[PDB]
Amino acid sequence: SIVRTLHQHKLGRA
Amino acid sequence: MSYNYVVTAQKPTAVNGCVTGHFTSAEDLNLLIAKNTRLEIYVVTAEGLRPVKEVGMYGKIAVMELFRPKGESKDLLFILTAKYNACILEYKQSGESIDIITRAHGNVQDRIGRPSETGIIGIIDPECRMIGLRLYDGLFKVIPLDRDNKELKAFNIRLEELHVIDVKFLYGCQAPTICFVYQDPQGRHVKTYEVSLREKEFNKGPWKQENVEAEASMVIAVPEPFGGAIIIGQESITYHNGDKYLAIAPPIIKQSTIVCHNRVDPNGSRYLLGDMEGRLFMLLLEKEEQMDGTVTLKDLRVELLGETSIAECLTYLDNGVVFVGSRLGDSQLVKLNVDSNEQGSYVVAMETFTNLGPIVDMCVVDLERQGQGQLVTCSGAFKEGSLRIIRNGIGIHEHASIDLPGIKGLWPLRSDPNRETYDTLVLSFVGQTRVLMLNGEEVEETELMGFVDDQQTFFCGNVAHQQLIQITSASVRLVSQEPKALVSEWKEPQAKNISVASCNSSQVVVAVGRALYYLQIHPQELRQISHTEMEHEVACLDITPLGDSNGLSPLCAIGLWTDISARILKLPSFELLHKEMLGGEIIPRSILMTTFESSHYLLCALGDGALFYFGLNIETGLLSDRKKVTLGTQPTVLRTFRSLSTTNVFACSDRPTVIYSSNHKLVFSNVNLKEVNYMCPLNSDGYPDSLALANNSTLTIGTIDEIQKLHIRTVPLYESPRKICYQEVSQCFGVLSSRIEVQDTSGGTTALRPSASTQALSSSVSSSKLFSSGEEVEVHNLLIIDQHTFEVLHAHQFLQNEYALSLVSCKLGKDPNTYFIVGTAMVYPEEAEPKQGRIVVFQYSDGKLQTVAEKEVKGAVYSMVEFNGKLLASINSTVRLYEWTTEKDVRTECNHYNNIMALYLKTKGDFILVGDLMRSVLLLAYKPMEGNFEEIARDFNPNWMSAVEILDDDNFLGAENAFNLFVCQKDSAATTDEERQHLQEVGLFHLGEFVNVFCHGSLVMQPTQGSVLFGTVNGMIGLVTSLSESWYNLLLDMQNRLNKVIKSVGKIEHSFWRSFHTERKTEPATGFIDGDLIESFLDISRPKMQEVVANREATADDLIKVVEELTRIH
Repeated sequence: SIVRTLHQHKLGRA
Repeated sequence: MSYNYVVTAQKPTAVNGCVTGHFTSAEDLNLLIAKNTRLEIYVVTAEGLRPVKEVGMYGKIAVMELFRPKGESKDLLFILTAKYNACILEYKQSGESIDIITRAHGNVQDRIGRPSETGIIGIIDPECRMIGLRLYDGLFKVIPLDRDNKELKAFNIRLEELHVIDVKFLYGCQAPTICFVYQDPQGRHVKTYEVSLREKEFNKGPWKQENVEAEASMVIAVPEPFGGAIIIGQESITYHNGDKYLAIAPPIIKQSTIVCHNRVDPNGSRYLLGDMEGRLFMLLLEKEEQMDGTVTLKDLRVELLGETSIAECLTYLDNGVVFVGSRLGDSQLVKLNVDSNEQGSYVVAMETFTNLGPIVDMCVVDLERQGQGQLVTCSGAFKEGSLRIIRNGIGIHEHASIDLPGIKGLWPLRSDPNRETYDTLVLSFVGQTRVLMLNGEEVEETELMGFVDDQQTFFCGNVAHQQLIQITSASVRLVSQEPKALVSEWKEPQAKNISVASCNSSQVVVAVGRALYYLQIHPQELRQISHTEMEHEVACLDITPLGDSNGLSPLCAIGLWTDISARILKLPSFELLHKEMLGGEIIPRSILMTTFESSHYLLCALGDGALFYFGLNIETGLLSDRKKVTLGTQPTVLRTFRSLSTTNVFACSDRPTVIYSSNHKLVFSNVNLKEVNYMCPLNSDGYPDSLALANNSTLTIGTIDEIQKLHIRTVPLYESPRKICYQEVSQCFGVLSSRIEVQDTSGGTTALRPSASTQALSSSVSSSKLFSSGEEVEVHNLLIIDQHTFEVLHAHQFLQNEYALSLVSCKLGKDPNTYFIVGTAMVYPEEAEPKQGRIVVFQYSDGKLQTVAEKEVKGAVYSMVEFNGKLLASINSTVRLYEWTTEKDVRTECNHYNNIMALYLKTKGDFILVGDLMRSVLLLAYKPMEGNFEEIARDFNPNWMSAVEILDDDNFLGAENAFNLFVCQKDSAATTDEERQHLQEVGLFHLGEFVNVFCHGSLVMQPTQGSVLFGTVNGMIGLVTSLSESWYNLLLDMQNRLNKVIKSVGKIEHSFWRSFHTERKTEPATGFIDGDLIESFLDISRPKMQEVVANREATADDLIKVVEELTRIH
């Protein structure tokens, strides 16, 4: 799930 | 050849770090809050926090620790930026002005280095021999803390263990000793090394390496009494020391990750523990007495204290008070109680601090119908999630408003000595005085006793002794409260009249041309005292109760007429103390000294629109600091008001403002009104606690808004908001949200709390039947938020495992309805890439959401924009352009597919567009006739994109995962197969913020071109505009000049700050203006201003025109 990893960035995460 | 300009609109509000100690002085307890590029210094008080000092740094604060080197009275501040700027900082008060000085600095960045996972760790050893730095894998860096080393030289010490999770220096240790958990194959461990600085070696530590939990991630070093290391991991907590080992695993702390700790009592008996759910724990060290041995550790324990906002930072203070630094939500100040309340909560909120959080998306609307932009963000996440409505300026609420022309002044007036409410506010017409007999409902034109309807009032305050005072043009008159008859009067021995009033509640301290008297209205008469004469004609006056006076007032402010001056006397007195030449040729119009809260100033409004302000003092009598600031284009008129506890100044002019103050530095905020000529505070009958307002040719009364430059609304959601669109015809917002649910006993999913999508007024679920062939899950929804009430009118749920990624609101082709549309994806934890997903076409004509069209796709619809009445959209590296049949369906047009993950789309209204991930960017046109996509140009850099925007036809703006901005342009030269095929990065600049959304609009509207707003992970709002070559160059020039002038905290070079920086490369900034820097030109001293005008003309007064003009872009 790149989708996840992706969104996490938007929240400023790993 | 690209010219751009970035300013901050709203500072970063997310809290990144926070430390407590003795930095201001030793008798003093401070709290330093790190935001990003900003540092906040408070003093802990019985009530909360004393704001003392806020500065900026030229870098992102990445380590922030306080320490005490040998023989130092107070603490020093260690700071390390993400670009590897290290400095030691000191707090120095000298004067009444504060300065944050650099004891030492240097850049500690290495050429050999791969920035480890878990980023930078900065630790300091307990004896202050050294600072330990973990910047890259396989190395440990060391900056020795001997009183030399002002340049901060360092050595590295090859670290055998190349994957460290966390490290601390151990207490109660003979040599500097580290303690750290690391991962290899075989699992995770703890190891210890001593650090010898004579040797630059890593020597065997004091105790053998043990294994710790697979998820161990936090290392706390316990102070000398116990002196060991606690190790926090999922499921498990454990103390280690020499040959001691202790281990609790309470099943309460398994639900959610512990992410932050803090020490409560200095000996290490009790700690705080911050959880990803927002739950606060107390970790308790059961200490146990021998008689002789040393005090030991008996047992470990955890108490669930309650719930805070999701803590990133945490710090205990004085006496049960804990500061909660949040990145995902509002920061707070909370109280810890020994006894729980109802629900078992030991925690109680005291204060809450606005965090515009991660701003995941946003848009601009004209909510209040006026041409002022309003910004509404998707903010926060999980339980902290929210909308925030953001407004420029101060607002006032309009009640009944009498269309009453030519008015000339007003004062807070009644008609009784009773009810603190008032029924008639006698003002002053064109040359005249009139009456408003008002029951607080409708007005009346019955004129009054002695207040001759053919003369004029200058001051009219609540004078005791049963009288309604009326210092008039002719000369002070008297009309009694009860008797209402003309009591006593004044008249000038010659044939002359009062020209300038000034009073409080028992005085008539006026001026006749150049003469200055003082006539006391005691029990209904007149009683003179002192008298002088001015060298010039008197323009304006100030006196009011200042110190401990009531009746007779102490000092004296005077604005004169030919020499253009403001002077400080006494009153009585009038003696000369300080004459300030204001220069130029416009006379002063109003003069004011005022109680802020604690400190005093002088303010003078010239008739041009400008205002000056100085460093006064209500007890001695002597001026100081100088500053100039323009408001209106008309003569400005001043007045004080108290709204909350505090007292500000309302300035009346064509651009009505309010004078404020942060710490005690001066702030100037707009008021959202047309024009305002006169004004006074109130407390009335038909219109209670309020403000009267005399305008152009109307009158008005209403209450008043917060304070700040920005107004902020806040609509809590208790779940993650992810995208937002406004639909005007529906007069509501569409908002994409996500909520978490856990595993059920029956394998199902439920929800930890009521969310906006569960508590929605009407609701609905997905009846699609396509995809059909201790555990966390995201349920995703599309919310329908009302435009005025911001209630959740409707909530549509999506299929299980369907994530909503994109959202638009538009008309399509010939259909005259507005659909909202959503682009989704089927996410399974296992699957690396979404194989399925859909675009869904909704209609909210009213009341409910109808599914109007559904369209299966073959990947994650990462984004979509409306085109030319078509539907442009990307799907897992593919850019399609759907058409909308008169038969209600989306049929495919063409699709571009040369790109790796197309995340972002924008449209040059017409037929051009951007898009392309990991690559960087790409330009693409739609050829009408061909019915086709033509790939026009491409930028060939490895920018991992986060946001994208078309500034114009030939300018494309983009934000990238490394806090840099850049601008691309298509080449303007021959050989259109090659050079017209590549696009040159014509602009480069390092922001220091992560950008999630750009979108065109502005907050100002009631020298620069265009307005692009942007929101950031830190809750910072920014703005980009365009410039001409000459402005750019004027500004470029002024920036270097300024760098030389402006002292920098730590002494970091502004050019180094703003440089483009990735892993691959480092460049000076190009085509970009740091508007924040340009703006800070107004803060520097008159000497330092001149320093940089030297060399059409060249003048400072001239430059502050240009900068004042730039400030109002946002």
